[PDB]
Amino acid sequence: NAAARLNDITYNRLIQGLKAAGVEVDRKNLADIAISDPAAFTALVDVARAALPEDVNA
Amino acid sequence: RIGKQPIPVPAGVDVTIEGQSISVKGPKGTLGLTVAEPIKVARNDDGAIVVTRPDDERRNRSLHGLSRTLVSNLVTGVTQGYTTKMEIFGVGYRVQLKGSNLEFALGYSHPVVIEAPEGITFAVQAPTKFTVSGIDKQKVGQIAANIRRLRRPDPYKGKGVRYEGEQIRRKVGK
Amino acid sequence: ARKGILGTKLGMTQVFDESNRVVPVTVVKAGPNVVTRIRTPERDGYSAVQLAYGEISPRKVNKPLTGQYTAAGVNPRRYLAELRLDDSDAATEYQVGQELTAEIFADGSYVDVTGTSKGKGFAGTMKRHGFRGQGASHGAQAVHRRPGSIGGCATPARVFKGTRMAGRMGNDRVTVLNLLVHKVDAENGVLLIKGAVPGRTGGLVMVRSAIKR
Amino acid sequence: PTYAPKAGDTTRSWYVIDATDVVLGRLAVAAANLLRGKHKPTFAPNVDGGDFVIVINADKVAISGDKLQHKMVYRHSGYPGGLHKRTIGELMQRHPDRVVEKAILGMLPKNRLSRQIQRKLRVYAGPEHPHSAQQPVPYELKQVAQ
Amino acid sequence: VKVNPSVKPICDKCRLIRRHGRVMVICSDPRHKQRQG
RNA sequence: CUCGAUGUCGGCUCGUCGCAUCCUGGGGCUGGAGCAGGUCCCAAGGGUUGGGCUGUUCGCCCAUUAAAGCGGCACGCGAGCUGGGUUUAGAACGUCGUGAGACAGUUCGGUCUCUAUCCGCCGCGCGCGUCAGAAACUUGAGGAAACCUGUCCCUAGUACG
RNA sequence: ACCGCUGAAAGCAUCUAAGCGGGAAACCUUCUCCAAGAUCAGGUUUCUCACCCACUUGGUGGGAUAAGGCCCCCCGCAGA
Repeated sequence: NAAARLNDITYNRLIQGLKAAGVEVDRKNLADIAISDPAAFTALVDVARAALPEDVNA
Repeated sequence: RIGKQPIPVPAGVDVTIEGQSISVKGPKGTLGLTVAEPIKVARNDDGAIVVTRPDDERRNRSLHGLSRTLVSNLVTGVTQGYTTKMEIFGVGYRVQLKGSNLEFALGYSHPVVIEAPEGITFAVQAPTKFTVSGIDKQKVGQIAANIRRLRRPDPYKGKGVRYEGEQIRRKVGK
Repeated sequence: ARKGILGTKLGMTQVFDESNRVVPVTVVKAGPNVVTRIRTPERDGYSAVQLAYGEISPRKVNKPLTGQYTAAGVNPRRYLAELRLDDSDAATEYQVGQELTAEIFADGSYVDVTGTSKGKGFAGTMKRHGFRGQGASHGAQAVHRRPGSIGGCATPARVFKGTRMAGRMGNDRVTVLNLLVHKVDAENGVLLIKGAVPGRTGGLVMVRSAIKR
Repeated sequence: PTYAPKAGDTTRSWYVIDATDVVLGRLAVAAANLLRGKHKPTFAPNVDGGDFVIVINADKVAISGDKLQHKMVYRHSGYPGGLHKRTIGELMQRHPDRVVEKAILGMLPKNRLSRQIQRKLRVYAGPEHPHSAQQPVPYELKQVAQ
Repeated sequence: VKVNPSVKPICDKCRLIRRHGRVMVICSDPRHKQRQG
């Protein structure tokens, strides 16, 4: 959540996006990435943002 | 219906809006007034003041009518002094004007001297009749509130200020 | 405003006034032996003046104190106490070197006197607080002069803080208000105050002008 | 596992919040998380992490008169009675820094680190803050997304 | 004044007002000045 | 809940607390003329006494008082006190019981244990820190103690009647 | 609590929703006292303000000294 907020995105939509992308990556190693390579975290954030549809309606 | 009442400005010497604040100058001492921010107030083509708020909030209607009467009262005050007259119906009383105020004592010690507010006019019409005037009904009413509760006028015989009537109560015999 | 001076209690006596009435007098010695060191509010907001009074030997007072007093330019003294003046600016009032005597009192002015009270020692509540003592005939086994019960039993399972219990008293900053100065003996520096003053003969007395009057 | 816990592995930055129009609660929350370090990915609740937080112009915090005249503050001493009841309005007119401090402390946890964090708090009612030798960073409140 | 948990009119020369949340009656005749609690 | 034990009434002593306030204080209304007085609202900051008789609570009474308040806190407090009554064993009158004996009916007498470890409290110290080591004077955030009241005179025998 | 000024909602009225003022032994300043162990441990002033070894120069120990204080001693109307 902290790193996500640094990339201006919430945990909710982060996980939703990663699921839509099929990125079955656990929270342990994702949190690891948040420290070892923040840029990779940013990349994953961009992937989630692109994968998210449009809004909160269905 | 109060929202339909325009505000005549016979003088208009410095009647103007400066940032939700109405400056008023005229024949008498100058006046000011903070404008309620929710209400839009603007000058008319004919010089009258237009007070309005179009949206539906009811409190906007209360503030619309209220601020309309506040501005009307400002213009009335600066163009025509406000006057309230007070007369004593009692025994044992003589008004003296020592220094710069009215000394009253309806048959008791330590005559009371009313601390006057800044900007107020006083006058004495008789030993049992006097008047107060000014440019603010709240400042003039402050003297009416200060003189109140000073020896509460009993409804029986009477022992205090009346405003030329007011249907003051009466005794029930004895 | 709260003018004042340090002195010491030299016991009590009595003297008859002009109306043939008895005045109990405490002798407070406060003559030309009081010196100053100002404390302006500009540096700490205290707004007060240090008063020094007494007599010492030049080989008795330690170096920090001889440093302060010789920096001030004042001959050292035994006691030092600071008198609060007023919450204003004062400034043009007291200075370093201004001598203050008992003549500052107006032979009748009311004053407030404060100082260390006489020691009485560790005592029970009968003296410490003044309890109504328990009976000592009808079966009173071993309760003469004892406090007895305190509070409740089950629910308030504690003694309330601030109860009146046995303890020491004395050596306190006791202040007596509105004492009438009978007479300033300006020819000797002896301040004759109506009434009793806290402290033993030889003790330190702080005298200042009263504010109630 | 974790990488952040380690002696000396902490960036003690300084943050400044111009608490003028902001509401007390939202200010206190942001100060609490910002102070503890949850805005950082190197969170480690076991240690005194986080950055320094400065509150500026606390006197001007908007609080309705409906609470200035009703939200009472209670400081019981321990003695009988001794319930030091005092209005928050009067506290705003005497020591508003203690009001803000109280609000933050009520949002912080109640443990030993809470006190070590408290001593990292500096609150001054006025706008003019002498502490300019360090590196203050103006920080404003925001929402993120969603 | 006649403080009680019930308000009605003494006569048809009065008004019921809500002052600071407390209902009270004014009737230009200081006989009761009744107040809803 | 407590029978391998919470020791009961009343009274003394010591406090605390509520306000459904006895007085003091601030007001409204009145069939309040004034003094007084009825009722109602606000208010716990103090005070709320001293005696006779009964073991008392509860009551009665005299005399004072601005006033002689209602209750909680193991029907406050017995590891602080009393042991008069209640509830031990003795004895007697009455009633019941053939009787032994009983009566929340009465009458006499009948021990009230503990060297204070902890919590809390009350007082005073030792140590360490308060970023070099020390000595003086002090701000006082924050808390405590105290917070009562009458008589008389003047206004004035005035206003009112 | 009560009384009240100005004045809407609702052409009036109204102590009121903006707004102003009066208003009690209660409250808080004010008067007295403890108090910086108030660990946010305060502030002002003043004095002393390189001295020698061991270990690994630092990191740390040991010994001594200035200001000053303590111990011991003579006393207190200060005190277990």
